[PDB]
Amino acid sequence: VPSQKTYQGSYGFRLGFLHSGTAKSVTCTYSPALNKMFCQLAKTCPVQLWVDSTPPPGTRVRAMAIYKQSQHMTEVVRRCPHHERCSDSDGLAPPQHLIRVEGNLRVEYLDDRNTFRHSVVVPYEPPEVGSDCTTIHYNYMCNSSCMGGMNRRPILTIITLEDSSGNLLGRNSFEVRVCACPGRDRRTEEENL
Amino acid sequence: SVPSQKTYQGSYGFRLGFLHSGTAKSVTCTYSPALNKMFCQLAKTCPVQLWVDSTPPPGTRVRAMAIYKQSQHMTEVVRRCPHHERCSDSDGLAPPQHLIRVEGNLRVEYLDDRNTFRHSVVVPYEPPEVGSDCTTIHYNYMCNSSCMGGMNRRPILTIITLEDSSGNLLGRNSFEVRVCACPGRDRRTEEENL
Ligand SMILES: O=C(O)/C=C1\SC(=O)NC1=O
Ligand SMILES: [Zn+2]
Ligand SMILES: [Zn+2]
Repeated sequence: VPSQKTYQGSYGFRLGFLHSGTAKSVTCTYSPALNKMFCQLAKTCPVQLWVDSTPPPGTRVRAMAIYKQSQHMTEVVRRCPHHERCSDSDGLAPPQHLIRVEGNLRVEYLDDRNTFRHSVVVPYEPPEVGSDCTTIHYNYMCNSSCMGGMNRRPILTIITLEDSSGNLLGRNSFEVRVCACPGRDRRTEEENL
Repeated sequence: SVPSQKTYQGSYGFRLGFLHSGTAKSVTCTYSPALNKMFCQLAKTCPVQLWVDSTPPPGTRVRAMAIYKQSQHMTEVVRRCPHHERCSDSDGLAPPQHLIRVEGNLRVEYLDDRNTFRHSVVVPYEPPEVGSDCTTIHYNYMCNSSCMGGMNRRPILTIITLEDSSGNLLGRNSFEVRVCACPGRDRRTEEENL
């Protein structure tokens, strides 16, 4: 099982999210209380990288999904047979991969040769001049409710900062529900608190 | 074997809807929300609504299949009685043995499962028509619930499955059906017992 241990490391690495609220219109919304992203199938999911100091040249940013529950943790998170077969290809992402990056031609996809785990990795870019974080646009290409895939099992996304050799510089994670109405679903889930 | 009747809204938030038709003597098809049961007349239009949270892709298909509701009858294939099988009511498309037809759709496809021998009818999924928030399929039930040598008063379920162009299951819903002479009266009577 991949480690989900939070690690700010030398560069003070943590994640940020847009403060989007729970209006019906929202495409993507993050719950601080639940540490949970609510997002729509194949829609922009902004994830912010915050550092106290610039990581070195060739630093990379990897995203990987795991099942949150102990009893499912060893099962590779992948798209359902249906979504794997859909003609929704961007010409870059493998059809089995849940997590894509949109708007980055330097994106790289891995099928791990030992663990069979899927991940997507981009070069780390510092913030645009006058900005305090780096934004990556993730797309989740299966719904949480898909039979043959996640089938309502909650997942975590693990974001790792690595050097050009793959050495760990930093790690953070958040729960993800891919759903039709993130706004309503977030508000409903926070009601139970 | 027995086809699954387990409700599955799945990726597209798939639910069934029915017209709020009431129980006047003139109604040909009326649904009881309390019983989740359709009452309809032999060979008459039965609107079944498909509700989705998101539009399934092109090539999506919608399948209807009848199974007996009671455990002791579940393994028996639901088919028309000898009399109705021999009625000259053919539309050129539906096999004469099939209980469930679709009317007004030249893209309708009928299956005799080579392994289970189960009957099903499938149509292309189309997005909701103008003035509607759902997709309506017009089903016809071609044998009465009371028919001796067929269902013979045994209650049936219709299972509606949403599948992609490759036959992957996207969603499943079901409802009980009674095919009868006076659906309105029979709905009132069966709701009285609540
Ligand atoms: O046409 C026939 O000879 C038999 C049929 S047609 C129909 O709907 N009901 C009947 O008893
Ligand atoms: Zn899926
Ligand atoms: Zn009959």
